[PDB]
Amino acid sequence: EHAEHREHLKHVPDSEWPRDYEFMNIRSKPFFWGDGDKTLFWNPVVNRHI
Amino acid sequence: SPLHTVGFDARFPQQNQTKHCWQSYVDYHKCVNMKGEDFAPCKVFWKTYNALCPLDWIEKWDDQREKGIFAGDINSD
Amino acid sequence: DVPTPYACYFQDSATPNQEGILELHDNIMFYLLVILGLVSWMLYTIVMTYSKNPIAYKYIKHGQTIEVIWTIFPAVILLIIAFPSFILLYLCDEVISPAMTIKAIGYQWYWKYEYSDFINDSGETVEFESYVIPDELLEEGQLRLLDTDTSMVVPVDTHIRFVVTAADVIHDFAIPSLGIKVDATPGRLNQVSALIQREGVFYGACSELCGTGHANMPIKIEAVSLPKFLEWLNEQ
Amino acid sequence: VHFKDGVYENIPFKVKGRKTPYALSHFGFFAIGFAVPFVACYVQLKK
Amino acid sequence: ANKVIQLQKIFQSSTKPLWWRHPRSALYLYPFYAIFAVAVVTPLLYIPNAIRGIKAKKA
Amino acid sequence: MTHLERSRHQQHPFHMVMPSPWPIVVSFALLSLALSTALTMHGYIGNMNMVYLALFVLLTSSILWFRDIVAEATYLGDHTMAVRKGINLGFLMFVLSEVLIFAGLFWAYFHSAMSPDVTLGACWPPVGIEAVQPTELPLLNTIILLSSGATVTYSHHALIAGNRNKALSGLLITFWLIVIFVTCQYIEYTNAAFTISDGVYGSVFYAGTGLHFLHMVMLAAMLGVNYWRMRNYHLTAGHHVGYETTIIYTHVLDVIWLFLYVVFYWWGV
Amino acid sequence: MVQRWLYSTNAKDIAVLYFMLAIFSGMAGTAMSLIIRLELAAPGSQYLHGNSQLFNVLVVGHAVLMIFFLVMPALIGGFGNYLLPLMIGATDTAFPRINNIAFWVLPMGLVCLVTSTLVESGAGTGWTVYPPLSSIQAHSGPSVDLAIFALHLTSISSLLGAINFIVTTLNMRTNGMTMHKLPLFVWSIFITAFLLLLSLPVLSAGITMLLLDRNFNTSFFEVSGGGDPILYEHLFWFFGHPEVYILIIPGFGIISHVVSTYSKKPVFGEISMVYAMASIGLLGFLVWSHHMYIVGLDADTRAYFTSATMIIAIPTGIKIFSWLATIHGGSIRLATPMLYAIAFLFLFTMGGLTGVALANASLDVAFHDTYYVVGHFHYVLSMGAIFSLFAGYYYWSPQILGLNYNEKLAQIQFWLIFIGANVIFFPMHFLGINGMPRRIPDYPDAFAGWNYVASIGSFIATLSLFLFIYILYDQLVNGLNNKVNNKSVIYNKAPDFVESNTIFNLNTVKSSSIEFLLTSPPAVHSFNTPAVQS
Ligand code: HEA
Ligand code: HEA
Ligand SMILES: CCCCCCCCCCCCCCCC(=O)OC[C@H](COP(=O)(O)OCCN)OC(=O)CCCCCCCCCCCCCCC
Ligand SMILES: CCCCCCCCCCCCCCCC(=O)OC[C@H](COP(=O)(O)OCCN)OC(=O)CCCCCCCCCCCCCCC
Ligand SMILES: [Ca+2]
Ligand SMILES: [Cu+2]
Ligand SMILES: [Mg+2]
Repeated sequence: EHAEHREHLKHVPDSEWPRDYEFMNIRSKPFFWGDGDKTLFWNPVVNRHI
Repeated sequence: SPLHTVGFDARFPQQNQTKHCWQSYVDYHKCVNMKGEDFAPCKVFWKTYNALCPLDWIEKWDDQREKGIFAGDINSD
Repeated sequence: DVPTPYACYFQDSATPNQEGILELHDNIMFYLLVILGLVSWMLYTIVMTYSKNPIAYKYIKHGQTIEVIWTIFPAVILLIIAFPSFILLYLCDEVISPAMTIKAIGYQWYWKYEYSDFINDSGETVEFESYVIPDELLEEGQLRLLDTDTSMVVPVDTHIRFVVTAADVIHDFAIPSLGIKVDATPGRLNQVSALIQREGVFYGACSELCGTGHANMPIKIEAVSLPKFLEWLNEQ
Repeated sequence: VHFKDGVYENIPFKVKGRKTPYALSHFGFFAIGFAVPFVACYVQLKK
Repeated sequence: ANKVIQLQKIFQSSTKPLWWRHPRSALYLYPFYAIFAVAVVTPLLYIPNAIRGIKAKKA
Repeated sequence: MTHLERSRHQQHPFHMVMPSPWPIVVSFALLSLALSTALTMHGYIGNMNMVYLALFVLLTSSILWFRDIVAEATYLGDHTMAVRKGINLGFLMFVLSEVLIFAGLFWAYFHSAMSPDVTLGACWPPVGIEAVQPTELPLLNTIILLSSGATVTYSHHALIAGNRNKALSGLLITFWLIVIFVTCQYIEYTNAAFTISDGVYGSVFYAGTGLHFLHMVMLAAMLGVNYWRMRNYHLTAGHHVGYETTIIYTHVLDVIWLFLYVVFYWWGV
Repeated sequence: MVQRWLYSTNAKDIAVLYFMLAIFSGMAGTAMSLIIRLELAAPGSQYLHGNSQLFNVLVVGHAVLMIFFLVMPALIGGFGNYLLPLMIGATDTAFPRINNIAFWVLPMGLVCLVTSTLVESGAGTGWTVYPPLSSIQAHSGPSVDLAIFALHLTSISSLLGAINFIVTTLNMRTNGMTMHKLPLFVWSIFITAFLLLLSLPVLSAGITMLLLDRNFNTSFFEVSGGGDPILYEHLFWFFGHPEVYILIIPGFGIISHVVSTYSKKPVFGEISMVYAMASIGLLGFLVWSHHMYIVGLDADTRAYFTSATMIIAIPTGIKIFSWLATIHGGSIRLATPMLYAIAFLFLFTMGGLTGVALANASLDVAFHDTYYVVGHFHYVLSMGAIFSLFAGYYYWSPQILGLNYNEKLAQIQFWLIFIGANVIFFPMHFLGINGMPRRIPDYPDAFAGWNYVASIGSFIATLSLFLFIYILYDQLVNGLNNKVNNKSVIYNKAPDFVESNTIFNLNTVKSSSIEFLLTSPPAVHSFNTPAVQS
């Protein structure tokens, strides 16, 4: 059921992702792995904010 | 006026007033949309959060309310 | 008010808080001096008597009488000096009807006072940053690392609530003549209450590390009379 | 395991059988220990 | 495979150190010494660029 | 025995350990790890291969130290009753240290939860973050950890009983149980609503559960080397400290997961 | 010599390695303290051209060097690893390789601390590494990360030494020794190892929280994110007061031995001394928030903490009175360890009394972050740890080296460091009670007189340090010569007042501990047959 809900949440446009709050996903510095604004276990389907 | 202020609040008797200022701000914004009939009792919380909160805090909270990012229990209903 | 060269005591008090902690410090220093005199006497007469003792009484080992005596003696000394500490702590923690409230929010190497209860033209809040006067712009007479650009001026003989927080790092709001020392964490506000008993000026410094601009961050409070304070407040 | 034991066998440095004087090693060790902070100051005053 | 008693006789009759006593010990011990020397020479070598201020070019 | 034969031996139980390079090698790898990650966190190195290399050197040096200690335990016969009592007590002290690290993490969680910050909404979890549900995936996690505890005590008692095939089967089963735990935890991290940078809730939540994650992967390595030693007959029926150490590690980590579960889920929701 | 020193596995060689590194880093910490005191002699930038960042960097260098690289390695590592095997009759401590890796993880704590000072701007944060001053918005660059790794590596060293010490003094005792028949130094290292084991986890947690906040965009203490900088204060001081009792309890173990052996009568109420050390170690973990009386705790919280902090004046008072009881009625042979023990007793009572005035929640409004607290802690730290260090060195050095030190030179070294340390740290109480703030490279010019007299006395203290590092040279190159002439004191205990010199010569070592009955320099594996005791 949760995988079905995350597949439903996959087809969400970029203006339809809600208000990321002040405390949410803060970037005090870019990360040194990959390219930047992505953590280790980063799921681009669910965790989209930046 | 010759030297009046908020006074002592029995709900916040300790040293730090950080939730006192926040609760006065949230109750002033909650008196507007919910009740809206008592404009001078609304200004009691206005004078309280004005006397207790820094202006940068009030500016950031006003910006977060206007952009919807504000984390307070504000139900426009 | 102002620190004095080759001083050995507190600065001159200006509030019931500072003279309370001064009387408490002397009341503690009494019993600290009796046990310093006792320890130093015992040590001195012991070495000067027994550095020329040929026979050591090597069988004095347990001695329960003086053991329970010197166990119950520092307990009653601490009880004696912990009664007035409790009285002064619960006395100075009370805030009993403040007649004023001024925020002193301390940014990265300056203070910004905010007289938010009061008016500038009509109703709007008063605020000003108080930078330290630099070394190159000192005129002859002004105290180095203590004399700021604008002083927080404040009415005398009235309860003031200081609501101090910060914006970048922890900055302490410390004035030792007014006996207040409360640091400024960026998360939370912190309140203190003080009523100033005499007019004059009171210097203080940031008593918490602030980065490179730590020393040059003073706090100049000018206790003025209520008509002259009201004139200054309407003038601001 | 068996190592040699004696008056000078307990220490990592060589004091007795030496080509240089020992005072060189003894005061050079504490001298570079005292000059580490001045090298730190020289770097931070260069920058 | 119960090599225990044979390995006991090997490890008790051997004037080699306790990490060289197995017959397979060179097969770990030589490339590990090479990898160790590389891994403790290199971040030491990166120190003068750190105190000089020269960050790594992103190429 | 006589006197000439008692003079051929140790006269004290305790282990005279031979000189060995693994302290200085592990410590040199630890310095290289610290320096490389402090120069890779700030872009003075272009990539993470140096940190990967230093982690590999630290791991293989620790592995070689453990190879020397199982050589001294099994093949040289130095581990007598006093030395076994000593290493048992030393592992118990190290496990107490890990318990206290987790108590510091619990104090962090309880501070940020019992004093809810006004920028969060004065509510725990904060506004906008939806918490991980207790009953869905961590219920499966806690019941497979409790069954892992039951399986290690079964297999340890089967080892003391003399039964070889029950002990090896039980140890293999609990090994695959705790790597099923690590896999379910990684799946939980993969499909989760929030990040480690998502405020103090994501901060202290992923700190506590990622610390338990790393201790469970350490337990996986320990159960693996214990299974290898029990397969290749290193453990005896009465003389075994690696297995006692690994089962008391398993029960300590199980109680730590129980506290983490009930706090972070049945009170944080 | 590659085996014996690099791949070392006996506690004595590791102990002398601990001591060589300890006195090296103590020399460096004293150099940073001299630059602090030399810039702090007059108002205005004197030697550092402005540059308050460099002053704060040297302050954390002197602080973390003298604490985590001098006092802990010397007292814990060197003296514990030399005597905790010996005084209980242990052959060689259990887990010798962990005992080797603790020492060998120390000097890269030194290396990465030195390069933290060298890199981009230096950690300018205090020895308390408080955020947001220590976080990435105030301190960029990798310097605070390397200081955090220095604290991590020395935490690893201290915790591993604690585990090795605990199972050694529990399991590896000799056959006659009950726990109640253990010496006081062994009990002291025991209790300190328990405090290390119960303190260093919380510190490593808080410091890795700080490193995670700096580099991985997480927010444990960042306010923009909801964090509390008071949480780091809580965690650091929950480590930090048990740390200062960790630093002081080996002094309480050394001074008891030297006082009983130069007083020629045993310690007064030895089980009471063990109980008072245990009560201090239990009461340490309960008083950690007297270091933050200013942040705005509740009045009930501070009223609890002033009582709990004052409570430690009772067992420390028990010990400082039992020492006077051990000395009272003896035959005081005033050598250098007895001189350092007497001066430790007096100046430690002074520092603890300034601390007990500091324990009040209402007085710490007047005293926090002033120079009064540095009067308190430099009295208890400098005298109580360094005078204990010098007493233990001058006490155990000719036994564990076989080389006698010059005694006149050692006594002028004591008198120089005593009047030098008094002349520096006594005006700090005046500076604090007049309101001079802490960690400032510059001050209002009203503090200049007491800053000048303390800056004078720092040169007396460091001149006594240089005389000590010449005394080490003289002991090293003229040990046997100082034995054979009358420049040194051969027998620490005289004959009693009936005993003939011949009857003394048949029984020359009258010690209540095994260490003095070992040979000059003790054998590389002594205690072949385990030492028996009734
Ligand atoms: C071990 C602890 C220790 C010791 C011994 C000292 C000793 C000295 N310290 Fe300091 N100091 C600290 C730990 C210590 N200090 C800490 C923790 C801080 C707080 C930092 C902060 O707040 O940010 C501090 C801060 C501090 C300040 C306050 C700075 C400020 O807040 O602005 C000053 C100012 O004078 C100072 C200078 C000195 C001087 C001149 C000595 C002199 O006494 C030097 C003379 C000492 C010796 C000569 C020691 C002997 C040398 C040895 C090597 C031992 C030999 C014995 C054996 C080897 C057995 N240090
Ligand atoms: C050597 C380590 C050491 C020891 C043993 C102590 C011992 C004590 N300390 Fe201290 N302290 C520090 C190291 C130490 N301290 C450090 C490093 C700091 C600063 C940290 C920083 O800011 O960075 C500090 C700061 C510090 C503070 C924080 C103040 C502030 O900064 O705001 C306080 C407050 O309670 C305190 C009090 C005490 C007390 C009550 C004792 C007691 O244990 C002392 C008890 C002893 C006696 C009282 C004397 C002996 C007893 C008798 C003779 C019996 C008679 C006595 C009575 C009846 C009272 N000290
Ligand atoms: C610095 C000068 C180097 C001179 C080398 C010249 C070589 C030519 C030959 C000369 C003779 C041989 C020299 C080798 C021997 C040598 O000196 O030991 C060299 C070592 C360092 O060696 P290194 O790695 O720097 O050497 C590089 C090339 N191999 O010195 C030292 O530990 C100095 C230590 C100073 C003394 C410390 C005093 C403290 C001890 C107290 C102990 C008491 C404990 C009591 C309490 C627990
Ligand atoms: C509050 C007072 C204590 C202050 C703190 C203690 C002092 C610290 C220094 C102590 C050094 C000497 C101790 C060792 C001596 C020893 O060991 O003596 C050993 C003797 C042995 O006695 P015995 O043979 O009869 O019994 C043997 C079987 N137990 O016991 C005594 O002599 C007891 C002495 C009693 C002291 C009573 C003090 C009365 C005055 C109290 C204060 C009044 C203030 C009034 C002001 C005007
Ligand atoms: Ca100056
Ligand atoms: Cu403390
Ligand atoms: Mg402070």
